[PDB]
Amino acid sequence: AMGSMERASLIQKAKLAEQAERYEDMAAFMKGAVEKGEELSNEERNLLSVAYKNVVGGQRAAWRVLSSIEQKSNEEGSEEKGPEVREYREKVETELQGVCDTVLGLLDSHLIKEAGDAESRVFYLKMKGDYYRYLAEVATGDDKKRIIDSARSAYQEAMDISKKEMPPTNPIRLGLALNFSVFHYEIANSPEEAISLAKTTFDEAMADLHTLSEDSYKDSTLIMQLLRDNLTLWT
Amino acid sequence: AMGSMERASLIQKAKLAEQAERYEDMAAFMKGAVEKGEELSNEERNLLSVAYKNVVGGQRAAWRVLSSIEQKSNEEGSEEKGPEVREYREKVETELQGVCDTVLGLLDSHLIKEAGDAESRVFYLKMKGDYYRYLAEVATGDDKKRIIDSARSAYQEAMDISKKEMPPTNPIRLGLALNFSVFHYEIANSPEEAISLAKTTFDEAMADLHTLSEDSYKDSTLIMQLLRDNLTLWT
Amino acid sequence: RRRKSCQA
Amino acid sequence: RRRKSCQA
Ligand SMILES: CN(CCS)C(=O)c1cccc(F)c1
Ligand SMILES: CN(CCS)C(=O)c1cccc(F)c1
Ligand SMILES: [Cl-]
Ligand SMILES: [Cl-]
Ligand SMILES: [Mg+2]
Ligand SMILES: [Mg+2]
Ligand SMILES: [Mg+2]
Ligand SMILES: [Mg+2]
Ligand SMILES: [Mg+2]
Ligand SMILES: [Mg+2]
Repeated sequence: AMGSMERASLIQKAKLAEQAERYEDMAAFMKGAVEKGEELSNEERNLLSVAYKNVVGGQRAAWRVLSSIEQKSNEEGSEEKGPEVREYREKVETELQGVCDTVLGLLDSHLIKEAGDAESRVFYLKMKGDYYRYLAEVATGDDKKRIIDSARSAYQEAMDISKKEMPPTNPIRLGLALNFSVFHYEIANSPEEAISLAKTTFDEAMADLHTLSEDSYKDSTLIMQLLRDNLTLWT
Repeated sequence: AMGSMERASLIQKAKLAEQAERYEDMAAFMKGAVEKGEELSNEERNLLSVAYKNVVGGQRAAWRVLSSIEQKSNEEGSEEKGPEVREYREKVETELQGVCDTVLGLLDSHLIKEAGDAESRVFYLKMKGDYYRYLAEVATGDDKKRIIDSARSAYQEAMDISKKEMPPTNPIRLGLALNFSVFHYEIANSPEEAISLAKTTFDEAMADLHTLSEDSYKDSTLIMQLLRDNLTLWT
Repeated sequence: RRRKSCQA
Repeated sequence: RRRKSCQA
């Protein structure tokens, strides 16, 4: 539906949609921009990420509300209210899965294969792990282990590149480690791995802060605080 | 699209959508419920109102953001950025107009004509004034005066009924007066009428509070405070 | 600072 | 009280 709009106009309108808090529109504009077939700049990658994270974030929050109601409905002593809670949870779940599949499809056709610089490749592989992780959050059936392993594999490739090619304070490296640590804690039932990763990431970043400008220091320490927040919650 | 779902299931799912902050879904469920052709109860009327007010409220807020950007773009000294701001403002405006037309269509087919009790009739006529008012907020062309007059006429019929049939503390009567006063201030360029209406409404409610239970007193005084908030802003 | 209308 | 992931 965006095929007739100029790439630059799609990017301009994505920024307007962000200012207006119209994240579904923002995501549709950025999908159109990706589908023009050119690589994305750093700024454009962050617009793509902001848009879809906000869309899926609303869906995930709604899914958790509905899942909790459904859980309470199946406790002993609960009155039978019919199929409606399950149906509506399933409706929201299917829409969420559709958004994840859309993002994964953009990554596979063809953002990842054309991404050669570490900053872009790690960014996209982190995104791939993230959207498999969101699929894992709602998965219950025969492919659940494979969904979890797909998240793990994408995160692991991103980590390997990030450790070789980026300083320990790089914000993409830090955000990747934050999210892989959450994956370990919440998805893979590996809280010790989650804690170890968060701590090592924090400590290695701390030791590299001395190399940074004031502005880079602000960027890196903001994400380090997110790691610390999780360590405080988990220990 | 809701024609195959039971009325009771639509209402149940509207309440679930509200809990999940999924207001577009909530509105679609309530539209389906209205289209079953039966009258709405008090609770169901309030679900319809909550759903569409949240949907249109997001659109209106986005429209104002985009309209402000567009205004700044046409000031002297602004760099020409092309048609994109106007196009995107128009896109959001058209979607907003569509939602207003949908609500007005439900009121006309056939909620208002079957509403005989004062509580329901005033509620629906207030709603009619509200959605014409939202159309007026974005109107610029040949029918703008007629849109404004349609809002005025609906509000005026609701006021006439409310004064004859409801006590001055009734929350629907109070909310109607609040909104008609905003209409006068913001749409009809009649700030004195807006202030007079808010003050008389507040004072007449104050004099009737002595007749109320604790719970009714809480309901009425909450809306009276909204009237006072506007009087403080406007004087 | 934005005037009130009937909401919630 | 909800754990943090990479957002904004
Ligand atoms: C501050 N911040 C977000 C919190 S991690 C980032 O820099 C960032 C954004 C997107 C992907 C990523 F790996 C990092
Ligand atoms: C508290 N409250 C909302 C603020 S006016 C109401 O009671 C109400 C809701 C919908 C329509 C109406 F006329 C009144
Ligand atoms: Cl459903
Ligand atoms: Cl547009
Ligand atoms: Mg072109
Ligand atoms: Mg390349
Ligand atoms: Mg490097
Ligand atoms: Mg039936
Ligand atoms: Mg009737
Ligand atoms: Mg009466």
